[PDB]
Amino acid sequence: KMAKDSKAPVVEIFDERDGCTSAGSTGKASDAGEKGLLVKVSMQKVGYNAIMAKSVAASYMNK
Amino acid sequence: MAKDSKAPVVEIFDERDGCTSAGSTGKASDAGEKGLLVKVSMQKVGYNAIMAKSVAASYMNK
Amino acid sequence: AFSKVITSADGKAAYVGGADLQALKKFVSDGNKRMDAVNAIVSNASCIVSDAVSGMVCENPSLIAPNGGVYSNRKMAACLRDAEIILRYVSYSLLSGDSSVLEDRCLNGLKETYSSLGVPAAGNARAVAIMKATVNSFINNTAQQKKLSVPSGDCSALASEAGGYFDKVTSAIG
Amino acid sequence: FSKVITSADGKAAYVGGADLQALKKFVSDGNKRMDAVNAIVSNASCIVSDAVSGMVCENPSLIAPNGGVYSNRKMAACLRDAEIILRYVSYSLLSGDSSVLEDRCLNGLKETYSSLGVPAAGNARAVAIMKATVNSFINNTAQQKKLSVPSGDCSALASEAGGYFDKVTSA
Ligand SMILES: *CCC1=C(C)C(=O)N/C1=C\c1[nH]c(/C=C2\N=C(C[C@H]3NC(=O)C([C@H](*)C)=C3C)C(C)=C2CCC(=O)O)c(CCC(=O)O)c1C
Ligand SMILES: *CCC1=C(C)C(=O)N/C1=C\c1[nH]c(/C=C2\N=C(C[C@H]3NC(=O)C([C@H](*)C)=C3C)C(C)=C2CCC(=O)O)c(CCC(=O)O)c1C
Ligand SMILES: *[C@@H](C)[C@H]1/C(=C/c2[nH]c(/C=C3N=C(/C=C4\NC(=O)C(CC)=C4C)C(C)=C\3CCC(=O)O)c(CCC(=O)O)c2C)NC(=O)[C@@H]1C
Ligand SMILES: *[C@@H](C)[C@H]1/C(=C/c2[nH]c(/C=C3N=C(/C=C4\NC(=O)C(CC)=C4C)C(C)=C\3CCC(=O)O)c(CCC(=O)O)c2C)NC(=O)[C@@H]1C
Ligand SMILES: *[C@@H](C)[C@H]1/C(=C/c2[nH]c(/C=C3N=C(/C=C4\NC(=O)C(CC)=C4C)C(C)=C\3CCC(=O)O)c(CCC(=O)O)c2C)NC(=O)[C@@H]1C
Ligand SMILES: *[C@@H](C)[C@H]1/C(=C/c2[nH]c(/C=C3N=C(/C=C4\NC(=O)C(CC)=C4C)C(C)=C\3CCC(=O)O)c(CCC(=O)O)c2C)NC(=O)[C@@H]1C
Ligand SMILES: *[C@H](C)[C@H]1/C(=C/c2[nH]c(/C=C3N=C(/C=C4\NC(=O)C(CC)=C4C)C(C)=C\3CCC(=O)O)c(CCC(=O)O)c2C)NC(=O)[C@@H]1C
Ligand SMILES: CCC1=C(C)/C(=C/C2=NC(=C\c3[nH]c(/C=C4\NC(=O)[C@H](C)[C@H]4CC)c(C)c3CCC(=O)O)/C(CCC(=O)O)=C2C)NC1=O
Repeated sequence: KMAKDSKAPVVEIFDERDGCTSAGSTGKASDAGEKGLLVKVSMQKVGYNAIMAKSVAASYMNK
Repeated sequence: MAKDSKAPVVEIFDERDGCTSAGSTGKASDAGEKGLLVKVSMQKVGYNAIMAKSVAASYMNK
Repeated sequence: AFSKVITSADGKAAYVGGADLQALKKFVSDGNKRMDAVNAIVSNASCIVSDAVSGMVCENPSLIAPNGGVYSNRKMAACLRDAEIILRYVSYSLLSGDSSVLEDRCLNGLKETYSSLGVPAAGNARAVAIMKATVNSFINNTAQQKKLSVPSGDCSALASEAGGYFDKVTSAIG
Repeated sequence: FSKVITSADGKAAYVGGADLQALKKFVSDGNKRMDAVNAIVSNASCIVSDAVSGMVCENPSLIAPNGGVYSNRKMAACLRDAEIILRYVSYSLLSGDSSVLEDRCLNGLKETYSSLGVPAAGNARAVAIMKATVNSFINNTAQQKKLSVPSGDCSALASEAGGYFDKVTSA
């Protein structure tokens, strides 16, 4: 049966081939043959977003 | 000026509808101001590659 | 590598680069285009979810009235949460090239969960349909405001595949 | 707040209850001011993106090769700065004065930008667009995104926020 923990796979795609470098750009995986490229996946709880909930309630009638 | 790229992050809380979470208690007294809180912290403003790429590709579209 | 972090569900990330990434993109179909298609979803996640739930409500304001599916901030927030959960399981299906995790961890028993809470199926199906349409445009880079810069070519097989994952959600909601 | 502003270490100050009653008592329009601040900060990403995008669409020389925001690196730095500035303006509106904005954000910023070659006209226009967008959000007159608050007149707070942007423009 489905999980009940509100967790979902958060996929992040990294393409830093333009050269712009930050601390996280180095050391998270080997880069051989794929310089500047990385896929990251983690399981994270999807948290409630009060600001967005309030915004939709007030704004939904505007495309 | 500072040189740490940090700015005051102000958050406004209004939970008077009664919807609470773990963070809704214990951070301050609520006497006389149920459901209401101002939070301020200094945080580095980080570079946002997704937004930078989006603006470069999309700026001509209002 | 990804199956392990999904099964542990403990928050630690898997990072795929280098030789592992080269192999991943040869194992899935249309591997480089698939990376771009996934980015088209996840980098727009907040836009996709907000617009879909907003459209669900604008087409049926009874949903926000008392007794409605998203009446009160609490219920609207739970609905925006679910839309993002669903979208993210779809995104992982597109990364991995199959729907097993979506079907097993997200959808199995979901109709009964929603039935017993009175989460309305018509509005739910519509939110999913709007996400499906929005994702299709982003994958094809045909959205009207936000654009993605990628090498020119065709991604219609990937777009169809993403649509099929949304159809599995629709068929789970009933 | 002064303690957390000076420590600048990420520890938060939480103001509720009697402390919040006192905060509001000593500034004008205390409750409306909380709403006006929320109108800025809850829209921060919208405000920054739209302002930098408009700066470029009106002046694409800024994104030509070697231009002010050409390359993702430079665009990202500019979006960062727009948010930094916006957030110091938001804190000025919360606290009722511009001392921290002027001292921690603006003092020496003109020379910093001039020596990096960051264009003054582009900076001015990004600030002007943020000023206009903030004015609409405070007054709840934006076209798409709305804020639900008790009906009334926030003209004074809107003018005060505009004055803080004017301090940025002067710098
Ligand atoms: C984040 C929003 C966005 C940006 C930015 C962008 O460039 N495209 C975006 C979204 C997008 N939306 C659709 C399709 C639909 N959106 C809605 C909801 C809104 N329509 C309303 O009537 C309404 C309340 C007044 C809304 C809120 C709907 C209904 C659709 C159509 C769904 C369908 O059945 O086809 C798309 C896809 C089409 C396109 O490219 O414009 C996109 C990309
Ligand atoms: C997140 C964006 C947003 C939502 C959602 C919403 O409901 N309102 C929003 C933004 C907003 N923008 C303005 C004012 C301006 N924005 C621009 C930039 C765009 N104009 C372009 O020509 C362009 C490139 C093609 C853009 C990007 C500009 C120039 C302005 C006007 C600034 C001025 O000199 O007055 C506002 C305020 C006006 C209004 O209420 O509509 C808002 C709320
Ligand atoms: C219900 C599910 C709604 C929702 C709530 C929600 N709140 C938070 C976080 C915070 N809420 C407060 C408010 C207070 N804390 C107090 O101690 C007091 C009394 C003085 C109040 C009024 C605060 C300060 C936070 C931040 C907590 C922190 O800084 O650590 C969240 C986020 C998760 C959390 O519990 O921290 C959520 C989800 N959100 C919604 O969308 C529903 C409408
Ligand atoms: C330059 C300032 C541009 C920019 C960069 C930026 N990147 C990140 C975060 C990450 N980048 C990667 C990429 C890799 N890590 C690796 O080890 C490899 C080789 C295999 C790559 C390609 C990753 C994984 C991250 C996230 C790290 C994590 O999950 O902890 C950031 C965020 C801050 C940071 O340094 O982590 C930034 C700022 N951003 C921009 O806007 C500029 C265009
Ligand atoms: C549909 C999705 C859109 C489209 C896609 C498209 N992409 C390519 C080529 C490449 N895309 C990448 C991207 C990545 N590879 C990675 O490993 C990562 C990080 C995880 C990313 C973001 C790459 C590397 C290529 C190869 C070429 C290059 O290096 O630039 C194509 C070209 C055809 C192909 O199969 O290679 C296409 C068509 N293009 C569109 O127009 C659609 C809107
Ligand atoms: C311009 C900003 C918009 C506007 C504002 C407006 N607000 C009120 C009344 C109140 N607003 C609050 C909100 C808070 N107080 C807090 O301490 C916090 C948390 C930090 C918040 C979010 C409160 C408590 C009130 C008092 C009324 C109530 O009990 O809800 C008014 C009414 C006049 C007044 O000064 O009270 C107005 C006009 N209204 C608009 O139409 C502008 C778009
Ligand atoms: C965007 C509207 C404009 C733009 C911005 C831009 N700024 C920089 C570099 C810096 N910006 C700052 C500003 C601050 N640092 C702080 O710590 C604070 C307060 C906490 C502020 C206000 C600083 C110090 C720098 C230099 C150091 C750094 O890079 O962070 C750049 C990079 C310039 C370069 O070529 O290296 C850019 C692009 N640029 C534009 O063209 C727009 C008009
Ligand atoms: C990780 C996988 C996972 C999924 C899929 C999941 C779904 C899920 N959605 C729920 C509730 C909910 N889901 C919604 C969603 C909506 N309401 C509407 O009207 C719209 C049609 C829709 C948004 C599009 C709402 C409002 C609730 C709360 C129902 C209530 O309390 O009455 C619940 C009941 C428990 C809870 O409130 O958290 C579950 C288990 N939980 C999980 O852990």
